[PDB]
Amino acid sequence: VCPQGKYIHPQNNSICCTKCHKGTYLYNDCPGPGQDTDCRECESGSFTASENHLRHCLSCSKCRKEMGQVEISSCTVDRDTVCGCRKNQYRHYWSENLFQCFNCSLCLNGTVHLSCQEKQNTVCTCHAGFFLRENECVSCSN
Amino acid sequence: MDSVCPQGKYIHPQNNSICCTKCHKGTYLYNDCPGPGQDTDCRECESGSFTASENHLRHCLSCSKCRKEMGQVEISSCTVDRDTVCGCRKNQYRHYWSENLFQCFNCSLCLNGTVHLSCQEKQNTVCTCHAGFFLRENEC
Ligand SMILES: *c1cc(-c2cc3c(cc4n3C(=S)N(CCCN3CCOCC3)C4=O)s2)cc([N+](=O)[O-])c1
Repeated sequence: VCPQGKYIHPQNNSICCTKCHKGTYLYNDCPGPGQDTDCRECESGSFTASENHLRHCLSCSKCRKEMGQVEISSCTVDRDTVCGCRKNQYRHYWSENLFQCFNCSLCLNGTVHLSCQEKQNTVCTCHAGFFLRENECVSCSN
Repeated sequence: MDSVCPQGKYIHPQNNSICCTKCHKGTYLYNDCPGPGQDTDCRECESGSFTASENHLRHCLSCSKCRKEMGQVEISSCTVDRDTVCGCRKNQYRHYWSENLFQCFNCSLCLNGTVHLSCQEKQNTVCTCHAGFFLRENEC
């Protein structure tokens, strides 16, 4: 079929044009072998992520800010925005692909194991033989 | 805009206002492009070879070899538009000794107590001591 990186001409299923590039749409399909495809760039704010032959770019998506989000590199012809987590809170994907930043919990009096990190909250184990509970250090059933 | 050629094109080595589309990933520069309305010529990459992405690039890069010098296996084929990817066998956890060097290290059969965090591709198990001391550094 069209080898790597070429697609099938709709009009004539015997001609294979280059696929566009990230960032650009197809303004029109290349006229016959040998010929370039008209890839005109994305009107900001929009993108396409990849090889494609798309008649339009996909708009920028803003962050689902209900989840205490902030994006942290902007949407820009290849890149849809990346949102990620606000000044050292943590990225709880629930379920992906929504997620929220909960706040980073410092331990509820235990000894720090893992420090707070983009996939996981700080991780605790505890002071003075308390019964261990995620963050919390709760003595026992009480 | 602030640019030279636009998005998707390189400038010709020669006519410094020919621009040409870039070779796709999977494919190299067979020869640069004649003039502004014919495609650049891109041939597939040879087997056991691949290339980034947007290349105006003379050669493919050769595949990669997984380092058994750190407990790896190719977890997926190297094929033209993606490298050989490797990893640790199921399940060791993987330790990026500098993001680029990385090791295979085993999961813990729950050491010191019982299983908290199951262990996986990135990271080890985390357990908790059935004998509550209080993490001095790394023991109980
Ligand atoms: C896909 C494609 C690539 C790339 C290949 C190269 C990159 C940077 C350089 N290469 C090569 S092959 N190369 C040759 C050095 C040229 N010099 C000769 C002596 O005089 C000075 C110039 C580079 O400089 S990127 C890479 C990847 N990848 O993801 O790394 C994938």
